[PDB]
Amino acid sequence: PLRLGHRGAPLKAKENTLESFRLALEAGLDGVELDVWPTRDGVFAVRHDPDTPLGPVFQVDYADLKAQEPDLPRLEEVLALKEAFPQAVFNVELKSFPGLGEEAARRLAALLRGREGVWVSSFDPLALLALRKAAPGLPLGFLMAEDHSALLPCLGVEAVHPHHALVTEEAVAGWRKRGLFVVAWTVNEEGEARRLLALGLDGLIGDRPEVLLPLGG
Amino acid sequence: PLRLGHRGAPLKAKENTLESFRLALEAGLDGVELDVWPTRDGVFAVRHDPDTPLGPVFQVDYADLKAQEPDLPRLEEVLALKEAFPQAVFNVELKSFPGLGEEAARRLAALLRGREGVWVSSFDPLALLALRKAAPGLPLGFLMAEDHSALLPCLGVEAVHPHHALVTEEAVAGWRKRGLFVVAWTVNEEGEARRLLALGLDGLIGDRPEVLLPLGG
Repeated sequence: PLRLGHRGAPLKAKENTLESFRLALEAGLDGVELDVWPTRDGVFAVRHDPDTPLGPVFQVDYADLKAQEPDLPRLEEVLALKEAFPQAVFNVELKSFPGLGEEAARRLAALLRGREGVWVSSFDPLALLALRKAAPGLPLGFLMAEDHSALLPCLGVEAVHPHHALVTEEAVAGWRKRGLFVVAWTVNEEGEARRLLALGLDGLIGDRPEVLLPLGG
Repeated sequence: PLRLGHRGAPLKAKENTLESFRLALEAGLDGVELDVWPTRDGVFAVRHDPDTPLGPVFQVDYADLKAQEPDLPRLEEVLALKEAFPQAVFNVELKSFPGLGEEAARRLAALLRGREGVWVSSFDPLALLALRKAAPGLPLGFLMAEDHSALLPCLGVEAVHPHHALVTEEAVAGWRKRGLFVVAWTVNEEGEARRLLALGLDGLIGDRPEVLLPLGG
């Protein structure tokens, strides 16, 4: 299964920073998950929190956020790591300012046109619908904090990204019936990691590379 | 078709206030639409904006919001108007702090248990799924700002509430095929109101009672 670094390797370097992503890949992980929010000027800032010292991300220009936060990456810079790690995959989680999700989705779709080794996930069903319409060939995943599997038949997604607590033998059987790729999060314990892999999951997103590395055989 | 006052009669009294709702009903409208956000202490405050002088609604207790905003109603007070207008219906729009929608939905479901003359609408598919699971007998509507009809087959809703700009003969034909109740918003012009009714819509939510009153024959 895919061993993915949550925001890179968050315990080795600050989460969602270029250094973190690089360290996660140097550790031997198959890829990384990264959080993005659109800035006022349409740049996808790589960070988890939508609130900044200058206000919400969508109300601030990237250059201003960068002056305030010098280590704040923009999406293209993280994806550029594929040059050093050609086999690495990137899971971009598009974070919606619900109601602003569709517009952000259309902007992200255009940016990722024809890009390989990347798939986008989101907790926002509306953003996923917009993404699929704007970029039919872009792989997508539906993030779920609670079991909202009922929406899967209406979403154009190749994967489901359930919180690990939602992963049970019966839930997995349901996702398999639909031929979905299952990636759990956020797995930082060996015990839980082995419970999930025993169920046949296709990927795990976690904060500790050491826990994920030995998984898969 | 149902003639519904958007936030009451917003041009006769301040929107989303008891006076506004009362005036809308006294004008002869069939019902009213009201916006609600959950407070820190689980009260459903009736107001459209989530930001207040004291911070976002979910981070402030109702009593504090009320001291700051004396005319701010709580859901039960608006629904209480059914005592004076026994035939009036109430469309409660549950506004989600996306990610907090499911919890708010479960709280609202419990509050509206067995209540008649009320249906809940929301732009949040996740909130609607939670509402339907928590209160199987509560009528629901899916609000759409963009055409997200693809989700209807996976939602447990009796109505679809499309922005009037999404209402076309073909879109309506699709909603009818699914036996859905169609309520458009926000209609404040006679021309648009008549275009929509000519398509056979079941309800209209608008800011002007005078425009809605003559509709239906």
